[PDB]
Amino acid sequence: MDPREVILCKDQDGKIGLRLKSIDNGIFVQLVQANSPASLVGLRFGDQVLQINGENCAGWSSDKAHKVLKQAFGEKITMTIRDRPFERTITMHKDSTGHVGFIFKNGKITSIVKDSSAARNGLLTEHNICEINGQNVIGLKDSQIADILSTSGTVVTITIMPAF
Amino acid sequence: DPREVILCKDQDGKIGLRLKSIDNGIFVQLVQANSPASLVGLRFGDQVLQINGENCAGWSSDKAHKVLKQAFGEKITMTIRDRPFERTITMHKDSTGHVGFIFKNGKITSIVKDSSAARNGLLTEHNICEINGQNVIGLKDSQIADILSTSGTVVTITIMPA
Ligand SMILES: CC(C)[C@H](NC(=O)CSc1ccc(Cl)cc1)C(=O)O
Ligand SMILES: CC(C)[C@H](NC(=O)CSc1ccc(Cl)cc1)C(=O)O
Repeated sequence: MDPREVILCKDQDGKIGLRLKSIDNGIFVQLVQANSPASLVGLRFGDQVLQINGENCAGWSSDKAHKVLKQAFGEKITMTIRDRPFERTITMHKDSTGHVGFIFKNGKITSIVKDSSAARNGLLTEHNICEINGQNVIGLKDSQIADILSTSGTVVTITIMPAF
Repeated sequence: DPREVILCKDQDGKIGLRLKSIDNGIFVQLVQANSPASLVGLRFGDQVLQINGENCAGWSSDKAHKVLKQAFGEKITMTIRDRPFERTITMHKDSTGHVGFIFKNGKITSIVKDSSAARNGLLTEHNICEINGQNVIGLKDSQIADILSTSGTVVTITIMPA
């Protein structure tokens, strides 16, 4: 909730590696490209953008935010950021079959299995998986998320966020 | 961390709770003033994990309400997660006494350009839960405006997605 400032420099192709999305008259980070200027200043999926070059993003369309970034004079772009403000952590325990009890697609939880640790702990659907046991899984394929869950110990801590 | 709470039904057999199904969970939509619910610390936005040791996962609002109504005895147990969607934003009134938002039915509907609300990233389609620690769930819009108009310069609002 406490804002922080980041300075980006456009790469060789003139890009910062960011897709922004207008939600509820705010601006949120929808995509950070691996190894991008955005990635290197710590921008993450679900970050809220309060200011671009000291101008308020309030009520901006996705297009406007993107036009402002594209037209930005010179190499140096400032953003005022709230770090993943809607991020929440839930702890589950694997059952005798090694399952916590949820289905997901494209890193979004789609159903909760009856009588599972996910059910007991009130895990929610229409939430994106951000981290498993402190490991960032944004941008991983579903099979890679399953690989991490399958190799986990009994305790599974998942960081979630309401989906875009 | 969830907590377990014990409610004793009032003289009418009620706990003073309205529940809502969201994202295959169950959430507190209303806590009646001075109700058994109120007295064990339940608030708008609390998540209900268990009622009498049964998982609420995937229950309709109706089912949660039927289970509460059918509960035999003086004593109802719930497992509660404290307001997991709760977000607090601090704003400062401008020279005209405004923070810079419009709301309707306790729900923020627009952010005024160049306002404290704009600078602080206040969001629309969010319900106002508290103003400076005071609960405003169930208040009429004009009563919410009265509280904002009476506030000091510092306005801390607790919001939640609608
Ligand atoms: C992986 C765990 C979350 C496990 N759940 C599932 O296997 C169903 S979800 C899934 C979806 C796409 C792929 Cl590629 C792999 C798994 C559990 O409930 O513990
Ligand atoms: C009330 C505050 C939030 C103030 N905002 C407004 O005057 C516009 S919103 C409003 C809606 C319904 C009623 Cl009945 C009264 C006011 C501000 O921007 O500080």
